[PDB]
Amino acid sequence: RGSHHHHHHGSAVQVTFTVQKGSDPKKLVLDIKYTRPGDSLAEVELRQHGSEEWEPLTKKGNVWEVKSSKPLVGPFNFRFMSKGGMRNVFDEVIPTAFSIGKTYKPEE
Repeated sequence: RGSHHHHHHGSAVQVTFTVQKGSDPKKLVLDIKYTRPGDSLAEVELRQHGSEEWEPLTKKGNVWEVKSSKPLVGPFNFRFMSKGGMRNVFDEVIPTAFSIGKTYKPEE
């Protein structure tokens, strides 16, 4: 019959980034969806392109916001840490030109 080998695949995490009304040149607001089986997102950091200093995001309600003293340059990098203490890093998840109302997931 239809056997369930989904467990064979092992574990998987689904993360997506969506810009919300309010994005600015020195301030960026994006909604983040993190789904992990038995785990959950605990911390997220955002690093600007051409920059080597990851900046922490503030969890606002159900989204994350980051403010810089200069203009943001894409592609942007975002690192995720699961409450269980797991960490995941996504490079080039959002390009410099982002649109509002469109989702944006991290590429391989």
